[PDB]
Amino acid sequence: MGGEIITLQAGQCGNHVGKFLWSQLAKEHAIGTDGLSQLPDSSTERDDDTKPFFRENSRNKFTPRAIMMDSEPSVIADVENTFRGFFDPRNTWVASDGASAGNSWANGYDIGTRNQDDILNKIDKEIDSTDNFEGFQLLHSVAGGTGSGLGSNLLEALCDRYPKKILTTYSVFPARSSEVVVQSYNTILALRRLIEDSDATVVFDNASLLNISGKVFRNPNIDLQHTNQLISTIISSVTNSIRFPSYMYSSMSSIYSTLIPSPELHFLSPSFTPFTSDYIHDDIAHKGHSSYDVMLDLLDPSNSLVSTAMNNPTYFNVYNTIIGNVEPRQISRAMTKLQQRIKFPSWSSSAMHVNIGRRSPYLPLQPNENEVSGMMLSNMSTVVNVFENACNTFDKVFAKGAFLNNYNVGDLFQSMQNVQDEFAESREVVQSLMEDYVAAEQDSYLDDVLVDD
Amino acid sequence: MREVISINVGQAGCQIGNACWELYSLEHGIKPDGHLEDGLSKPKGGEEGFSTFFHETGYGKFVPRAIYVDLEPNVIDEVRNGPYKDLFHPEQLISGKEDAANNYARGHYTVGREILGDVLDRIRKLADQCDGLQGFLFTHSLGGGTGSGLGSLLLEELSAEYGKKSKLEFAVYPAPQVSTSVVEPYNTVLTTHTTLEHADCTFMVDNEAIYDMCKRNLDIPRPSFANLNNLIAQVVSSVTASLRFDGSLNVDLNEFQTNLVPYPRIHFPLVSYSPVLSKSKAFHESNSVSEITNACFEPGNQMVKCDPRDGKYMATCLLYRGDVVTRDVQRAVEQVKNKKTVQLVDWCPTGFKIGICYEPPTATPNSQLATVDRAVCMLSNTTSIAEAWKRIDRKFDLMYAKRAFVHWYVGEGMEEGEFTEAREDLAALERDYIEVGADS
Amino acid sequence: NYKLTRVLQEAVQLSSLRHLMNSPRNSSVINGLDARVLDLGHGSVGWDVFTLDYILYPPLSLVLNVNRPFGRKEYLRIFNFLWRF
Amino acid sequence: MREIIHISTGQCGNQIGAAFWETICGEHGLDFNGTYHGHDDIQKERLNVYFNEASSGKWVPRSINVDLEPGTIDAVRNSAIGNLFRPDNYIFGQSSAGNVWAKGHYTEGAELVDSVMDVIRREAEGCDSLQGFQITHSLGGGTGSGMGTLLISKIREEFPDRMMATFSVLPSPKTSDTVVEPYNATLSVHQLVEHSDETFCIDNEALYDICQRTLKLNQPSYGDLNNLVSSVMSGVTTSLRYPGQLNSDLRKLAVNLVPFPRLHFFMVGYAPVPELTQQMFDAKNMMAAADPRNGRYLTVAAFFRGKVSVKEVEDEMHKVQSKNSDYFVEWIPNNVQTAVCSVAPQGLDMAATFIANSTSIQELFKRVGDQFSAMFKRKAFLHWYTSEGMDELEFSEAESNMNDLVSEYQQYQE
Ligand SMILES: Nc1nc2c(ncn2[C@@H]2O[C@H](COP(=O)(O)OP(=O)(O)OP(=O)(O)O)[C@@H](O)[C@H]2O)c(=O)[nH]1
Repeated sequence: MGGEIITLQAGQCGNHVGKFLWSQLAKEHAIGTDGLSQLPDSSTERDDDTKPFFRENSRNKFTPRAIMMDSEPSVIADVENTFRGFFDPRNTWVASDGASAGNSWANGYDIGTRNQDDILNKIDKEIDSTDNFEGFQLLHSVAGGTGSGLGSNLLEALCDRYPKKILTTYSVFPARSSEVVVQSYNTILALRRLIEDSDATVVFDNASLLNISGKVFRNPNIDLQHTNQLISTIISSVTNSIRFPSYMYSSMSSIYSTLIPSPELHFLSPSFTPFTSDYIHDDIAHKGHSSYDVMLDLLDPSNSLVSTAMNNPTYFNVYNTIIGNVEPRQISRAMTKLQQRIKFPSWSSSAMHVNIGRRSPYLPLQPNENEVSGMMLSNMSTVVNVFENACNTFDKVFAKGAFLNNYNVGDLFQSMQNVQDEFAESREVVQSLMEDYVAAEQDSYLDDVLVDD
Repeated sequence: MREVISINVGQAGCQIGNACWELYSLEHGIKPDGHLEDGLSKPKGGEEGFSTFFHETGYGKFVPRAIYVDLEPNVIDEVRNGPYKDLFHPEQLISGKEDAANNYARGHYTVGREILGDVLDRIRKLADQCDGLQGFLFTHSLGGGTGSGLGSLLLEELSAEYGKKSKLEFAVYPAPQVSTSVVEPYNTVLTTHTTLEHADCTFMVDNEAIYDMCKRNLDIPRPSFANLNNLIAQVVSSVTASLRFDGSLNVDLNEFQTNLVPYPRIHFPLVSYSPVLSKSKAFHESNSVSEITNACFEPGNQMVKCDPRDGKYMATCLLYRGDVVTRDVQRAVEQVKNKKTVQLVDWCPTGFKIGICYEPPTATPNSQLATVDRAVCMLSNTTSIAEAWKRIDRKFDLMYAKRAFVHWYVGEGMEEGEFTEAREDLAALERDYIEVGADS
Repeated sequence: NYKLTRVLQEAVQLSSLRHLMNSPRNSSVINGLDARVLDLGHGSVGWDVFTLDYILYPPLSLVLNVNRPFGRKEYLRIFNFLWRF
Repeated sequence: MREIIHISTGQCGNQIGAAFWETICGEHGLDFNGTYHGHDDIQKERLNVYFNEASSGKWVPRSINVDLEPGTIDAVRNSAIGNLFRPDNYIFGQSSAGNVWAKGHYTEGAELVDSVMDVIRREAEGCDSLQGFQITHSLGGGTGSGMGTLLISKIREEFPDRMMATFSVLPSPKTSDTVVEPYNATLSVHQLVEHSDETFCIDNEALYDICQRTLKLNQPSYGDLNNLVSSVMSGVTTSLRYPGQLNSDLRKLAVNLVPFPRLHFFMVGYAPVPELTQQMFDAKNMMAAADPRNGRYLTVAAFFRGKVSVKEVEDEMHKVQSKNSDYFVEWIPNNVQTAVCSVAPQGLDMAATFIANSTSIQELFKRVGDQFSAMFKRKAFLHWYTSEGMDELEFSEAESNMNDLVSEYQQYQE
């Protein structure tokens, strides 16, 4: 049940994340920034599988199965220049519409619906160029209004264009908002479409990202490129289970089966140990940790990528993937230690899941202290607080209707009352999502069937 | 049927022929002196080719059989200073001191018919020197009424002289958006009736679509008429690649006659070339054959200013250069029929002709071209031609209401009846085109 | 089941062993597997009637052990258990 | 009557005959320069049958290669065994008919039919024991489908007693080169049904399938297909030439392979005893190509070369009859025609050829007739043929004859 996945870069942050992910994949599979594989074509014995992510046009060239779509051509041109021949110039969409006229989800949705024909034709071409398909991976970057609107339009097109494909999305949330009202409006409008159509959604709060980037790096100044490098490494780790096929998980659908118990609960929380493929990765061999300590760090709140705010958190599906020389006895010990420390609901007896992957044979081998890394994905309702931030912002600002002169243009509604009703409906649907989450956090979410047959 | 007589009429036709002979010399690596160039090959001529267009002499110097006819001494002086005149014979070219008219008035009048007898014996003497004849090739732009008028006169005389070989006519169509000449739609409509009675097969190529190709595919900032002549040379060279170089599946000129002329009155095949891109992009990008075959159906490669998706599919041809085998173009048409890009019919659909040629495509140094070992030249018969026919007919009818110039035409060599007959004939061809297209 | 053998021969591309198939070493090594189906049941489901039969040849038969007709069917019962799962 | 004449024409029949001679020399042992290399006497007999004993022990094959292209004769000469050929054995004309059977057998073929008939008459005068004529051409291409049809008609009018076995490459419905291709093919077969005695169904799509399934050939070129058809032809001609337990003649095939003289088409298959029978009765190994579960078997025949057991082949025939009595008609009631050659095939321990007559040739006829009708309803490609001289009444008569043959094949229901 393993199929190819096509990458969708949207907005400036999405384009940067996609560029970083493709550079990381090229470094892992020895492809480089030129598009031509650094490994000779005579060595066809490859333990990995670049076919789900790299279209093999020529024997030595591997074009990534990705499409970039942005309103700002500067970032696209910069990516195309720094990757000479690596990316496909035909998969770059700018529409020649100029710079984004604001940071509004309305403008984003408008610029998506206006040129929906071009992006849909490019998607059809990319699908025709391949044979086996499973789904897309969309980068919303909801911090930007134009990118969030473009992602919402792409999702609203893909849901009814390819309903038999599983859709995964990555929504990057900012730590502190400059325009709190506009950014909250954009994020809630994107989460509306996420609830409506998206199958799987992974959140990335920038607060924990900045914390990790200030902790593990030596430079106090934080840059957006090595900030997005963290999400790049996370996406690489979660796609490793398909790139280097393991013996338990070898498909995106098989991975998401144990992570999505219901279409309502489709928000995850990631966590990773101190990375080893980032820029400043020399301070990793001084910890002297084993796989048990790796699991402890994965379950620790200091290594999560989102704001934990752990106040007796209710876990539903906890999954972990360990890459390196892993010991089964140590895995059993870590599982025994975590089953007595992780709060589990009384209605579901499902425990945490462990998977062991394979390390890349061409990546630089690390010393015995951090030669083994780990990734954790937990179905926790702690994201309802990150959502309630923007929810209470909406509740405290919507009483007046500020910044209404920006969401009225571009979209299909030019009046104030229609935009107000749309925002009210979006607030209602996110409130219902939060209510479903806090209801699943309780035991009645399984006693409902016991009381009513 | 081993020789094809090519005739260059009009200014644009003379420039197209020069680039055609230049690329013909570039493919075989032929220099102005030659003797073959030089005599070591096998297969650069002899053997065929060159044995279809270049006349073989006793010394061995290949003389390209071309008849440059024009009434403008400037173009004739331009073609004579270059080494092309040394390649041709001084008696093959015809010189004119005063231009006929602007543009179709005297081009088809009896004044242009005075030299008709002169070029007739020249063709008879040229056919007597060589042996065999496969067809008559014509290169004149429909924008210039002088080249269109003289080209139609030569076409009518050749039909009544031999009438045994199919008459090929490469016509250049002006831009349907902007027309520099005010009588340009009039010269085209009056010529459509002439090429209807005389030509057995035509060729419709637009200038605006070519300029869009060089600006998008070749990525050049300033288009030029020499760039259009080079692309036409690559087109003409592709249709006769099997007649010039042997291939695994050699196609004949009559094979094009039995594929591109599929109805009692249908002699209008559309030509498309793929892949065409920049030389730099060709070094960076490397597409598959399935991607190239899908590119032949795009509106850009069709060399026409109309969308081919609305058109209805008819019998087509696809010639391939270099190393091409059956499945990669078959699995392409396997998926092309599965994609259903162009709306098929119940009569034609099984009409994707596949022709293979060993000669790889060559890129001219003046105009960029996608450097690829295999090229695709698709000769389609999609029903978008009537859309271009009705487009120029509406501008023709809108103008003909007043037309501001009828006194000059009815006084020199024409009348209002001939304009009405050409209008009714063109409307009859469009009506028959829609009936033969929408009957499925 | 001859069209079944045909689609099995076609599915070698969709199989995850394309990197090994590209090399001439695994060529005919992948083919040594026999596409034989033993009918188990009268009119049962295709999953139940499907059976995997492997035949070994020297010099690999003298070393490796497979589902021999006169053996204990170790690989057969293991494959049946994994097939039910 | 052991000697057999070979005629080759069309865009692919030239290479078909070239590969035929190549495989014949590879079978019996001979150099391309005419030097005898076989051992000892049966090879000299086969050389007297097919080739010509020239001076200094030279051997030139008795072949009539005709086509409208000098490149074709140049290619078949540049081929390995293609060097020595009498200038009278091959005559090529100029220049082309353009995929039109009408023009091909009216103008491009009539100008050289006199020369080719004089050549074949001199060859028949020099060949005393001639029995059959093996035609190799492509029914798809109109030029070849016209030239070969005209030649077959002329040879039928000249020597009506000599057998006429054709290996015409049938056009494929998926091969969508020219719409006039199946139309010329059916116009050719409308006369071939009366001008020829035996025809072997060879489809381009069938060859593509049988090479993509076995050879895993990513791109099927005509070369390997002609090589496989050449191996099949060498097998079926050695079934008669080479010594065996029972030799089958062309007259024997005519009097045992078809119940009524109207039917002349036979579906062929090659292998590679129980596995050979399975391959023969499977659909993926036929070159017609028909479906055994769809078509109703009217008659079958299986010839074998190598060390094969008559008891094994009889048991296999009995088992296949008991398991496919639904397709096997009940008025035979049990169809069987087995020939055995004790000699071993070239490079193989045992080889097998299979011939059948099912109810799918009529289905292919229905397909090509529907193509012709739904193509000529809009008068497509009719001005060319009206200028040539053919008639819509003649086309309708051809279609009516095809429908009559379809009724004869449904008489005789499916
Ligand atoms: N952490 C992080 N955030 C980014 C990055 N790039 C963009 N962002 C987010 O983008 C916001 C700034 O707006 P822009 O980057 O211009 O996004 P936009 O306004 O939609 O413009 P476009 O993305 O070009 O459509 C910031 O609040 C960031 O949260 C990045 O590389 N790292």
